[PDB]
Amino acid sequence: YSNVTGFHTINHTFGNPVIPFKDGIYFAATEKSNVVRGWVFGSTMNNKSQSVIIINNSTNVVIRACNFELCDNPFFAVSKPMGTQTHTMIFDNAFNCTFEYISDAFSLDVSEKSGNFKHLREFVFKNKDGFLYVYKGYQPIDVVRDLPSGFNTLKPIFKLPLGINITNFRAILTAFSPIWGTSAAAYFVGY
Amino acid sequence: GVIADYNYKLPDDFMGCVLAWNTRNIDATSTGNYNYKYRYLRHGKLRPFERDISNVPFSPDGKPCTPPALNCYWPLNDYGFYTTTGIGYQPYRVVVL
Ligand SMILES: *[C@@H]1O[C@H](CO)[C@@H](O)[C@H](O)[C@H]1NC(C)=O
Repeated sequence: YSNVTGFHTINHTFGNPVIPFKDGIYFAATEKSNVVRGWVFGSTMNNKSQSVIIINNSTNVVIRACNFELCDNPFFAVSKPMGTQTHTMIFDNAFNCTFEYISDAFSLDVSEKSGNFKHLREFVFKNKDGFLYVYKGYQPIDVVRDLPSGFNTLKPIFKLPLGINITNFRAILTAFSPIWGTSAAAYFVGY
Repeated sequence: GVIADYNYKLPDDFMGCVLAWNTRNIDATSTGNYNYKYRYLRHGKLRPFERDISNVPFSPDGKPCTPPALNCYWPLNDYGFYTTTGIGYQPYRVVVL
């Protein structure tokens, strides 16, 4: 029952700030069209320190740690009438690439849906002993906002020894450009 | 001291071996190896098993710095290897398991 910060995104509200990772986070993805699609876990938020990128680019789960030149607004641009991704503007530079992983090839929900939020993805990220404990929770929901009371078990999918400096992070949204713009979505910090 | 909290911290329950050998003729020169450096400078300290190669100027005891400010230097400091020195300034090469 502890206090959970609700970062909603409406057509004007565009939020992914410097959010502290201080102990680890309990992430929630109240999604209907896969708006939230990635993170960058780092400390300095530039190309100086090592930082890792974990994204889903609707083809792969791309897991990569370099000296990424952190774009101060990371986003995906998806054409709202057409329904496909146009941009991947995440990094400017990338050097001393220390970790690489790219998952299996697929195709995901890219275009914008309407109504209630279809599915909730519950993610837990923990830095212990150089590992990045990455957990997963997933069960369908149907709600507008206001994160529901529930009961489900988070499961281990990625015990990842990245070994980098993670004191902050930043969500990677998806800008639905019909000029930028969004759709209805919300994510949660969860210390 | 220097290596753990700034360069790379090691946890104190799970670790393998230290594989160090003689590299006097390889890495050093009698007047100085000014080519390789270490971190003594971080806002805060490290968690165990953590790289940090930030070329951002920090403070030596964790003080927030927008440079030019007080106590804001290079992140990196010299080694200075000689072949005409003692073992404490000889260069070795350590492989961690
Ligand atoms: C934090 O949560 C409690 C109950 O969980 C609630 O009463 C309180 O208002 C919340 N804090 C804020 C600032 O809303």
